Amino acid sequence: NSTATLCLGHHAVPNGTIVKTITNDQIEVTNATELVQSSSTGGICDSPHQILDGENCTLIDALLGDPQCDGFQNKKWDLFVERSKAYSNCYPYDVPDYASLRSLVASSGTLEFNNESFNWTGVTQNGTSSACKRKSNNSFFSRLNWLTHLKFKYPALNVTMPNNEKFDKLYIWGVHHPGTDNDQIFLYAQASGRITVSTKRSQQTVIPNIGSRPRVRNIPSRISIYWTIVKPGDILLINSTGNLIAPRGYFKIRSGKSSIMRSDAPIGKCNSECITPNGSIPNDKPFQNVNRITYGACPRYVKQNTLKLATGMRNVPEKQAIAGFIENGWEGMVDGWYGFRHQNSEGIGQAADLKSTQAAINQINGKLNRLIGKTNEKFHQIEKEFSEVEGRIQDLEKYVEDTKIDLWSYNAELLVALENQHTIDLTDSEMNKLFERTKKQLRENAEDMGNGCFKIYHKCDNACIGSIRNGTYDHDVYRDEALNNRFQIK
Amino acid sequence: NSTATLCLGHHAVPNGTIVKTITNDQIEVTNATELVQSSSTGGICDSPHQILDGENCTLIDALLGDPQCDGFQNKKWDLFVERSKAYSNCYPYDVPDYASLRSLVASSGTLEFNNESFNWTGVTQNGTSSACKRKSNNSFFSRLNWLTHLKFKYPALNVTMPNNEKFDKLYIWGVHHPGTDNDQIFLYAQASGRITVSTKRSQQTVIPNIGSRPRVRNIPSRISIYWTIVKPGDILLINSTGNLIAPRGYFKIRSGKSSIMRSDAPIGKCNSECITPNGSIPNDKPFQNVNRITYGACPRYVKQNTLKLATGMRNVPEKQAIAGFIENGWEGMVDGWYGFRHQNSEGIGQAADLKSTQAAINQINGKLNRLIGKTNEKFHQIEKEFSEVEGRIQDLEKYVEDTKIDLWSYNAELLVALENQHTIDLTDSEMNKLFERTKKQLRENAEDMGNGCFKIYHKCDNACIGSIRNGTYDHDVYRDEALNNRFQIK
Amino acid sequence: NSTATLCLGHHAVPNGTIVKTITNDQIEVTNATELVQSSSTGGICDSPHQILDGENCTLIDALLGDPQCDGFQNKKWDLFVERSKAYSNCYPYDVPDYASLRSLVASSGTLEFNNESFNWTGVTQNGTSSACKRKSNNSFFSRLNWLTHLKFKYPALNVTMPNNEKFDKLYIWGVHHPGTDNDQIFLYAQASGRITVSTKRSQQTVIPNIGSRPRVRNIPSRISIYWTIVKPGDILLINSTGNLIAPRGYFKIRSGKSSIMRSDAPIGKCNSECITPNGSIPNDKPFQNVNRITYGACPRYVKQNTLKLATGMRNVPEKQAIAGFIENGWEGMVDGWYGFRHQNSEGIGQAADLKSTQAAINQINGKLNRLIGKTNEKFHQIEKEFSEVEGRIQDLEKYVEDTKIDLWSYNAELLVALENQHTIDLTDSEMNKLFERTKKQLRENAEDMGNGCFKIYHKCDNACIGSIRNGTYDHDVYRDEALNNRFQIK
Ligand SMILES: *[C@@H]1O[C@H](CO)[C@@H](O[C@@H]2O[C@H](CO)[C@@H](O[C@H]3O[C@H](CO)[C@@H](O)[C@H](O)[C@@H]3O)[C@H](O)[C@H]2NC(C)=O)[C@H](O)[C@H]1NC(C)=O
Ligand SMILES: *[C@@H]1O[C@H](CO)[C@@H](O[C@@H]2O[C@H](CO)[C@@H](O[C@H]3O[C@H](CO)[C@@H](O)[C@H](O)[C@@H]3O)[C@H](O)[C@H]2NC(C)=O)[C@H](O)[C@H]1NC(C)=O
Ligand SMILES: *[C@@H]1O[C@H](CO)[C@@H](O[C@@H]2O[C@H](CO)[C@@H](O[C@H]3O[C@H](CO)[C@@H](O)[C@H](O)[C@@H]3O)[C@H](O)[C@H]2NC(C)=O)[C@H](O)[C@H]1NC(C)=O
Ligand SMILES: *[C@@H]1O[C@H](CO)[C@@H](O[C@@H]2O[C@H](CO)[C@@H](O)[C@H](O)[C@H]2NC(C)=O)[C@H](O)[C@H]1NC(C)=O
Ligand SMILES: *[C@@H]1O[C@H](CO)[C@@H](O[C@@H]2O[C@H](CO)[C@@H](O)[C@H](O)[C@H]2NC(C)=O)[C@H](O)[C@H]1NC(C)=O
Ligand SMILES: *[C@@H]1O[C@H](CO)[C@@H](O[C@@H]2O[C@H](CO)[C@@H](O)[C@H](O)[C@H]2NC(C)=O)[C@H](O)[C@H]1NC(C)=O
Ligand SMILES: CC(=O)N[C@H]1[C@H]([C@H](O)[C@H](O)CO)O[C@@](O)(C(=O)O)C[C@@H]1O
Ligand SMILES: CC(=O)N[C@H]1[C@H]([C@H](O)[C@H](O)CO)O[C@@](O)(C(=O)O)C[C@@H]1O
Ligand SMILES: CC(=O)N[C@H]1[C@H]([C@H](O)[C@H](O)CO)O[C@@](O)(C(=O)O)C[C@@H]1O
Ligand SMILES: *[C@@H]1O[C@H](CO)[C@@H](O)[C@H](O)[C@H]1NC(C)=O
Ligand SMILES: *[C@@H]1O[C@H](CO)[C@@H](O)[C@H](O)[C@H]1NC(C)=O
Ligand SMILES: *[C@@H]1O[C@H](CO)[C@@H](O)[C@H](O)[C@H]1NC(C)=O
Ligand SMILES: *[C@@H]1O[C@H](CO)[C@@H](O)[C@H](O)[C@H]1NC(C)=O
Ligand SMILES: *[C@@H]1O[C@H](CO)[C@@H](O)[C@H](O)[C@H]1NC(C)=O
Ligand SMILES: *[C@@H]1O[C@H](CO)[C@@H](O)[C@H](O)[C@H]1NC(C)=O
Ligand SMILES: *[C@@H]1O[C@H](CO)[C@@H](O)[C@H](O)[C@H]1NC(C)=O
Ligand SMILES: *[C@@H]1O[C@H](CO)[C@@H](O)[C@H](O)[C@H]1NC(C)=O
Ligand SMILES: *[C@@H]1O[C@H](CO)[C@@H](O)[C@H](O)[C@H]1NC(C)=O
Ligand SMILES: *[C@@H]1O[C@H](CO)[C@@H](O)[C@H](O)[C@H]1NC(C)=O
Ligand SMILES: *[C@@H]1O[C@H](CO)[C@@H](O)[C@H](O)[C@H]1NC(C)=O
Ligand SMILES: *[C@@H]1O[C@H](CO)[C@@H](O)[C@H](O)[C@H]1NC(C)=O
Ligand SMILES: *[C@@H]1O[C@H](CO)[C@@H](O)[C@H](O)[C@H]1NC(C)=O
Ligand SMILES: *[C@@H]1O[C@H](CO)[C@@H](O)[C@H](O)[C@H]1NC(C)=O
Ligand SMILES: *[C@@H]1O[C@H](CO)[C@@H](O)[C@H](O)[C@H]1NC(C)=O
Ligand SMILES: *[C@H]1O[C@H](CO)[C@@H](O)[C@H](O)[C@H]1NC(C)=O
Ligand SMILES: *[C@H]1O[C@H](CO)[C@@H](O)[C@H](O)[C@H]1NC(C)=O
Ligand SMILES: *[C@H]1O[C@H](CO)[C@@H](O)[C@H](O)[C@H]1NC(C)=O
Repeated sequence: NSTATLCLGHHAVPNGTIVKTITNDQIEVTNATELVQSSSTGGICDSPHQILDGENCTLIDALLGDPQCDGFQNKKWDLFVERSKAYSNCYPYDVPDYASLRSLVASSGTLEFNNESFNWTGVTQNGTSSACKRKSNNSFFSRLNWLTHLKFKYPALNVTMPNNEKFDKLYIWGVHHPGTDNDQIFLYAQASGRITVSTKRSQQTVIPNIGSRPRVRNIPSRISIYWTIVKPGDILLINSTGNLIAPRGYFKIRSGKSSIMRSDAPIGKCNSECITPNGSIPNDKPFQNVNRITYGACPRYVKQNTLKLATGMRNVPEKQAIAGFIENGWEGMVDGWYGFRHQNSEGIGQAADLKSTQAAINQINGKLNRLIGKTNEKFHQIEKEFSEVEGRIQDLEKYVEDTKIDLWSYNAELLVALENQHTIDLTDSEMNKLFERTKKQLRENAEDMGNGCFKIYHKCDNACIGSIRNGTYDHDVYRDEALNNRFQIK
Repeated sequence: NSTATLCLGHHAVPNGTIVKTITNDQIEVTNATELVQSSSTGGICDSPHQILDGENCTLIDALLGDPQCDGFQNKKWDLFVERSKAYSNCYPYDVPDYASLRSLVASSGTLEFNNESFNWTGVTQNGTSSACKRKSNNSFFSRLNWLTHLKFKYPALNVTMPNNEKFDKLYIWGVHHPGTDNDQIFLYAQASGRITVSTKRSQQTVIPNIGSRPRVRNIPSRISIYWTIVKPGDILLINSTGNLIAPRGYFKIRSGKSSIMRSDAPIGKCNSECITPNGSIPNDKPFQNVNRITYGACPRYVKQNTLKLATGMRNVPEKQAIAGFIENGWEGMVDGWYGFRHQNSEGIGQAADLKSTQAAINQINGKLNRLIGKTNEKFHQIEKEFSEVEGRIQDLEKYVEDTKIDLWSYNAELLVALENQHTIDLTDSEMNKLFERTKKQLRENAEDMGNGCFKIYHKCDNACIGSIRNGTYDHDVYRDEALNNRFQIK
Repeated sequence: NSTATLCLGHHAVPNGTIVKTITNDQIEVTNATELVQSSSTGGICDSPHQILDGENCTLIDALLGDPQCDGFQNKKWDLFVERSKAYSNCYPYDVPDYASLRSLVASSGTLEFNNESFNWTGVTQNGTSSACKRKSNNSFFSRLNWLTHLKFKYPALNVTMPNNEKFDKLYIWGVHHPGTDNDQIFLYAQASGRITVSTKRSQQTVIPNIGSRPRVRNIPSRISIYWTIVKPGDILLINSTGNLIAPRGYFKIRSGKSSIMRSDAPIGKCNSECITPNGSIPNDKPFQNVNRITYGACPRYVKQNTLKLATGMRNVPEKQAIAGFIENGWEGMVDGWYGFRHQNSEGIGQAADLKSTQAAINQINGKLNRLIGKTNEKFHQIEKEFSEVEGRIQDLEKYVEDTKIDLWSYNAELLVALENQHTIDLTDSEMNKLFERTKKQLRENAEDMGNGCFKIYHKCDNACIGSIRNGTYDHDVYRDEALNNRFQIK
């Protein structure tokens, strides 16, 4: 009696969460949020990127014009999606440096094709095959022109096509490798010889090679596919005596943000910025462990499957006389993070301190604002999965990606530890600041009891306590009473 | 009266600057410095690196010996500068893997060439062309030897050149692809056949291919360029029946720090360690946003166009009775960063505290010393801009560089935030330390007024105040007076 | 007299060590530990990885079956070690893209070979050479079959081998380039023609090229080596009229963690997880400066040759009346890190504080636990040293590795500075916490003397001092005595 107690404290919750800081591998805090995205819907959203589902067609099949890919003519995409079920159903072919032609067409993002009138005087055009049926008739790749002899003559071709446009032209062409010498004569009326396709700045010479390969869709022959880009002011020149699978025109070649992805995920009617082979994923979080292959505004790939960011202070159980924050949280404090408990003539009371609570909350919201909803866009990259063994180039592609992921995984680990340490520090600091400013108000009218509470040595009723909480307490009013109570022989 | 006031404080400035810390996206400090270099002079300084301006010549034109490049013979460089205006003016040629030959010669850093006496018995040497004029006469690449028939015979060449030196030899040679069968016979007196250039450890076979290409400087033929490196103790062997553009000797191949850069920046008479395509840039700062392409001791390329490093404390306006540092800076404090203000019998005074001021300044200068003027040198790297579409290899080169820049940009962002937080912390700490040590000196002779000031409960004249500032105040001298004043019923 | 002194302090050592923090380039602490591994034993331990020492054989020589490599047949490895002394001693050969075949076999980790019965009707099998002696007889590569004419006929080969297995088959084969037209006829009875090796998904055509190369072990001819991987359900088809160096079967191709390393280090009977070309190195430390080439659970390569992690507090000399921690350490404090010194009626004493000491030690041990003995495994990577000049691909391989090392070296530098700052902070904090809690116990019975000591204003014998140290001091017992002593006119 003749005194009061005023304790400073902070909240605690019954269901806290464990995070990592620089000081502690495990510390329980009142709340945290997940920074690694680990699930996908399992579908690729068809918005807001332009998606082209290849269905049974690879990009290269759609480029050459396999009959089952006729519906793709002239289409564009942000992301071309190639399915594992895709298969070729025309004349058997290969592309030396297939991966590069696939990449450059994918990045260009368009199959726009402009027909041109090549002068094929002296040969038969439009060769077809039972291996490439279009609406039940023998046919061929839509964008290619199989030239054969005319009246058992195949005169030497020396054919030109100038580029008088303001843009580049991509030409796709081929060399036919017949199964037998019989086929060579039947088709071209003479022995095979080289093909040379040239411009002012480039030349490619290819040798047709007669011979049986293992039959594919019953065909032992092959076509090998080549490409040439022709600049404005340059000229395509084609020089051949046979075996030429000629271009019917050129593809536009564009630059932009298009790419290609291998995925079996279904395409859905929905909207998501970040695409992975597993499906679209939300991009609120800064990191993700779903797939290293991404397109769009995506979280960065890391190895961790969880990284928890503290969003509240240390969670400290309440010890079973009122008491302050020293080794003690207040589970009953539910309208603030920090506050006051008092005992005086009028009872025992609690009040939240708004300023300290808001100071902590604002700083935590600040770091969430830097980390949440801030992903950056990436588009065409490098391949990261491989179906064939290749050696040196693939070794480098894999090492580049491994290197990158380990460096990001490190950054993520350090960032979360540093941020969590800072959160513990800033929330501890708001408690300490509140205690110190209360101490300063009280001057010589109170003593520190060592448990986060002051013994106030004068009668201090509810309004008096309120004056301390509100920062309007006038210590001079009570000093005489308090000094007498403090410094009395007992 | 019978008392004095002593306030602890810190300076403030009218023109502060905004920086970023871990706690605050924006906090005003008294001063900061820029860590991202964003401008260039626009010229490449000719010192201290040895610069070779290619003018109208590419490195490869200078290597082969295009007549307009004769002035480059045998020159060395640290940095070869290739101009966008550069053009070839000799026989039209291509180099399979041009980029690699360009790179290896660039990195070697020398065009030193040693003539050798090949045994070309039975052929005519020194073929020339109107397409390659030297001083108005028909000529040819200086370092190459166009062999043609002698008396309508071209006997099979089987020619040797041993390397009996202690160093490697770089041989440059070529294959002529004539426009027509008429030219083939006119030049070599027989049908074309393969060329084989070999050593004990390597072999290259190349097939001349007759045919018209689009005319370049009125020439429908082409030369294709190849290279062979011959080790000490090995032997070059050249085997041909025509179409051989022979070497006249070898290039020295060196190892060191040389490179090549594409730039149109003028070369100036000045001295700068760091070269970019935009010109030389100062290298005081740790980061730069001028160009990802660099040579020499250069700041690291980042995406940010500014990163401000705090070089002073938080800048806090002065509130409109003297008062201390609590929510309050002192704009009138101009000879120190921290200090004392007092009110006593003799007036109101101010003095700077040297120790605390110097402690902060020394620590800030320390971090400037780690960050300023400490760039590291890089020399030949990878190419980072491309004039042609290529696919896989280029995709990887671009991804490697993008990856690197994003990781450095992250490091830069975190470093500056961490350093700035530390600067705010260390400057706040010097203020708090000064307050605490003053508190300790005063013992029971003063009370904390809560605004960064002490109420000293005894007469404390100028010399008394000085004794506190100087750390020589003897509290026992005044304790009796002070205790009487403090603990008095009023 | 009628008073006592109680000082709070921390230990100091005569032999401290210099570390780097964020605040200080150099600060002496009581102890530190090295985080960069800089030495090796100089031997490669034969455990726990399966080591295969190539001795005089390269992997490719062991693959083809050079007689000196017969002992390697069918062996497996985790790490194949190639020696600089290794040399070929059979028919001279080259491998276009040698580096890739070396890499893919190295990564597969097995030389397991299954013989198959090819139908070589109409030719002579098992050609041998004096250039490839096996037990003093003319012989040839064990895994290859040199086919020559039979009765001066070499009928066109068109030979099949289906893959009816559940795994992939690696075929190694070759093309013989004879020195002269005489050898061509002597061996194959007709002019040279192309070789085509194909599957349903691939084709390779190679042209034998007759001509003398510089003699190697007295042989001017060459064999060029090729490879083909055949999938389950696919078929190998070989088509040739001569010059075929045929496969005798296939290699198993596996996937796993195998690699290859160039080293001259001796192999020892010992156990070490981390292998470098310099020898095995311990992997307790997180970083190493021994070699960028590593295999196994290894520290990460950095440029620094030392990084010292503080494992104790700031080391502060003792100043030459007892005194506390303010600018002063206690070299005589050897059974604790923090403690108490007192002066009372019964003498001058010292005692360690266990709690504070253990708190610091536990946190330091925690960070050691994150950093020590926690390396991660890497296996087959990219090559990092090169014996030949190559240009573009090598430039990229080198730049990737340089980039990686600089980023890790940065991470290491920042990590150690941050950790050391945290250690200084946490150890400083334990001292400050101990002082503050002692202050709180003492209430109004003591004053802070400003040197880390309290003047206790009552008789405080050994048991009284112990009660303070033990946290059981009851300030109310002594308050009357203390207040009288404190507030007395003198
Ligand atoms: C070189 O050898 C090849 C493999 O032995 C061979 O290919 C095979 O040819 C046979 C016979 O033409 C094909 O068998 C087909 O036989 C009947 C004929 O009416 C067809 O109706 C069937 O569809 C049946 O498949 C094989 O399919 C074929 N095998 C492979 C792997 O392609 C070549 O013919 C040989 N080349 C030469 C020039 O002789
Ligand atoms: C294959 O076709 C080529 C393109 O049509 C052709 O090249 C062209 O040849 C003509 C005629 O020689 C050149 O025209 C030149 O005509 C007069 C002749 O006196 C010259 O004075 C002029 O300079 C004029 O240019 C073209 O310049 C040339 N076109 C190109 C694109 O190179 C080849 O000649 C043909 N090849 C064969 C073997 O017939
Ligand atoms: C093309 O030129 C080559 C280099 O001059 C040449 O190779 C050289 O051939 C000679 C003679 O055969 C070899 O000399 C050998 O002479 C005696 C003959 O009994 C041997 O016992 C010795 O071992 C001695 O070496 C050279 O070794 C050889 N030089 C090289 C560098 O390989 C070719 O023969 C020529 N090719 C043609 C088709 O003529
Ligand atoms: C490229 O075109 C030229 C010109 O048409 C071809 O040259 C003719 O080839 C025929 C058939 O081999 C010869 O009989 C003529 O004598 C050639 N004409 C001229 C004007 O030289 C040439 O063969 C073609 N080249 C290729 C590789 O197909
Ligand atoms: C490499 O040089 C050898 C030796 O000079 C050439 O071989 C001669 O070639 C001529 C012309 O074709 C033949 O008539 C001779 O019979 C060959 N001589 C010998 C000793 O074999 C060979 O042709 C050259 N090779 C190449 C690819 O040019
Ligand atoms: C691949 O094998 C086929 C079939 O055996 C070869 O074709 C024969 O080649 C001979 C010799 O040149 C000719 O006389 C026959 O007329 C061909 N037979 C048939 C059925 O066409 C062919 O030459 C081989 N190809 C290669 C590149 O070696
Ligand atoms: C362009 C052309 O001639 N196409 C014809 C081919 C080829 O002559 C041979 O297949 C070449 O080997 O033969 C067919 O029987 C076929 O297989 O469909 C009919 C087709 O019209
Ligand atoms: C080495 C040689 O023979 N050079 C001569 C060439 C070539 O014979 C043809 O250009 C080959 O196509 O012809 C010229 O008229 C020329 O164009 O300058 C004269 C020159 O001396
Ligand atoms: C497969 C074969 O025929 N091997 C024979 C070779 C070759 O005929 C020529 O070396 C080819 O140039 O010649 C030998 O004298 C030799 O050099 O060892 C004997 C050997 O049995
Ligand atoms: C925990 O923190 C997150 C992020 O600020 C917030 O959205 C959520 O409401 C909080 N949860 C609780 C139970 O307070
Ligand atoms: C793709 O091919 C499969 C298998 O032939 C067929 O059943 C399916 O209808 C095809 N899909 C499309 C879209 O053409
Ligand atoms: C096609 O090329 C031939 C060359 O043999 C030429 O003579 C003819 O005029 C060209 N045809 C047309 C329609 O221009
Ligand atoms: C995504 O697909 C990859 C590759 O197939 C797989 O490893 C991973 O488990 C998948 N992740 C999720 C969340 O579906
Ligand atoms: C605000 O201050 C006044 C001072 O008279 C005090 O009585 C009142 O209770 C305070 N309000 C609160 C909500 O604490
Ligand atoms: C601000 O800081 C920089 C770096 O220390 C210093 O060079 C400059 O003089 C300072 N400017 C002012 C106005 O104090
Ligand atoms: C480069 O070529 C241009 C265009 O022909 C010419 O005007 C200029 O003088 C040349 N410069 C040099 C240095 O030869
Ligand atoms: C040049 O080579 C021929 C080979 O046909 C040789 O006979 C002659 O001696 C050589 N000439 C000289 C000058 O050594
Ligand atoms: C430097 O040149 C690059 C590439 O042309 C350009 O993007 C950039 O704006 C330039 N920077 C400056 C400061 O001139
Ligand atoms: C230094 O200390 C003495 C103590 O007598 C004091 O009087 C003097 O004013 C002090 N000097 C300064 C510059 O404060
Ligand atoms: C120093 O620290 C290391 C790592 O904790 C420890 O192993 C060693 O015993 C310590 N050395 C001394 C002299 O205390
Ligand atoms: C390797 O070759 C050298 C040199 O001929 C020989 O002395 C040594 O015994 C060989 N070693 C083995 C293991 O065969
Ligand atoms: C080998 O191939 C020939 C083709 O000429 C074939 O006729 C023969 O039956 C085959 N031999 C065996 C043993 O199967
Ligand atoms: C390891 O070997 C490398 C490469 O030869 C050498 O540079 C380095 O000094 C070696 N390090 C040690 C500790 O032996
Ligand atoms: C523990 O506390 C008791 C309190 O009576 C004290 O007397 C004793 O000396 C303390 N023990 C130590 C080791 O300080
Ligand atoms: C094929 O070419 C012929 C010329 O022989 C042309 O009339 C026809 O329209 C072409 N068919 C196409 C492009 O589908
Ligand atoms: C060209 O070669 C001839 C030999 O026919 C020689 O005499 C002359 O000096 C050479 N000219 C050069 C290298 O400029
Ligand atoms: C070589 O082939 C013959 C068939 O001519 C066979 O009998 C013999 O066993 C073979 N020798 C080997 C595989 O060592």
